[PDB]
Amino acid sequence: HHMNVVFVGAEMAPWSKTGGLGDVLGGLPPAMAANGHRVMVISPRYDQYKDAWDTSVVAEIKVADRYERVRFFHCYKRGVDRVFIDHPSFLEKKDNQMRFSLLCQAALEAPRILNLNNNPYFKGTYGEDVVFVCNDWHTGPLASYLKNNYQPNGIYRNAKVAFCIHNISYQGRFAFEDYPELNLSERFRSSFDFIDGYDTPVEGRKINWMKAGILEADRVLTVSPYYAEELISGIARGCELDNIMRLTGITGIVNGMDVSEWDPSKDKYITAKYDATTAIEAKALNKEALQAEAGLPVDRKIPLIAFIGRLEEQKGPDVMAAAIPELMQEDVQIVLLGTGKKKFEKLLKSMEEKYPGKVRAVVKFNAPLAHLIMAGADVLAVPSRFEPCGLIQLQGMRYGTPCACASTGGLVDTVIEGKTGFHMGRLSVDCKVVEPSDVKKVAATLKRAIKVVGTPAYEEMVRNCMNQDLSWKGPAKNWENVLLGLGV
Repeated sequence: HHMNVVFVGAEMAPWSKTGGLGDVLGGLPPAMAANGHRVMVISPRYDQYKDAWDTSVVAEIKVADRYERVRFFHCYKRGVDRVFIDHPSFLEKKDNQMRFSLLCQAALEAPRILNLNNNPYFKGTYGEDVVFVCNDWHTGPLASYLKNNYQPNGIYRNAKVAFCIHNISYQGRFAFEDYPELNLSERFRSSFDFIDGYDTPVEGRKINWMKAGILEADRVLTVSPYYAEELISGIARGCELDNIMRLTGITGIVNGMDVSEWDPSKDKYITAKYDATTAIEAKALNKEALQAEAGLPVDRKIPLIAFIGRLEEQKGPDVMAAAIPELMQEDVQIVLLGTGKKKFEKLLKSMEEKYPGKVRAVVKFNAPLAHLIMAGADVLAVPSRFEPCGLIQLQGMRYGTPCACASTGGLVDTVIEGKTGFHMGRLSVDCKVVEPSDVKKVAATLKRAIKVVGTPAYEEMVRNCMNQDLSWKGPAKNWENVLLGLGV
């Protein structure tokens, strides 16, 4: 009931973040520290972090053949031992495999070779009764290293690794010849061993870090229970793949969210701040600011739909694009915000040119415009092909923006029909195609949604979205339970 938890990952908010990996390692650890657990978080050191200080400790790392010197940097924040791994590989201005062999390996050193006394309830070295939590493919090998170098020599013999899937898209697939360079024994190859692109003209044998992580761990997790059930069922498409393997007993837990970065009553990028009681009036003001900034007609009576996402197949921008003409029979505005694959940037931009004064694609990275979007939109459209958990819909609800979303993964868990958003049904997993029947669903659900905007019932929805606890308090008790089931 009083465990040492060590999280490892390639990202760590606020220091580093791109997807929901950063977010999770930002907020979940402290929430577990608040519950009376000693909690560390190791991730690389990509820049010279102001708040992070040199601890003078060093291990030397066996990667390929090059012996490598890493420095440990520290930072005790929100009841959390936050540890960064220093090396010129990370400090940048195939090589990716060396970088993260570094991370995995170092992470195995920090629980033993560091004196951390900052905590009023725990002292000195973390020890060897550790629960490791590995996040994404970048830390897949950790369990293997631990079995390779520590458990035969009688170290960490009680320990347990849990492995968490944040997104099945990126698996760490490497040429199989490169295996030796992990300096892991032969008994662990078969865990990495992978047939990529089966029965397609680019079928090739590969080393797969995510697969290693999953097979070698004592407990496998992902970021949503429905998605767990999607994976256990073999709906498991990473888009540019099928199934991976026969997954089993995977446990899903819905992510919380950084409720301080995203907080309509304190946000500083938006025109009007608010809570549930003042949301209707303030969102109207944000909506008119937003119309102004997007060069669309400024009018609060026009319902405004927003898409915000990486322009990748996963998030269905092509499906979003296809539905615009249908939606354009209605009196609505659409604002899209994302970057990625240019054939998509090209699609949305063509959509702006065809319907000016009605559609605005902002292909650009713009954190501040995203808050404004979130505060001013009436509906957020999330036509995803797959969605492990999602952050966008959580962010929406936090800002009282209900979500019209595809019925997959985390969206099924977090978005309730008629209470906090509208389900479109499940879209075709066949990423390359845009099924016309899917285009039909998306437009239909968006027509329902906007037809509700303005009615009193819509305002209840807004209130519903804003009354939810979307912090980590609730999810952290779910994690705690899973980690306690692990014996140690």
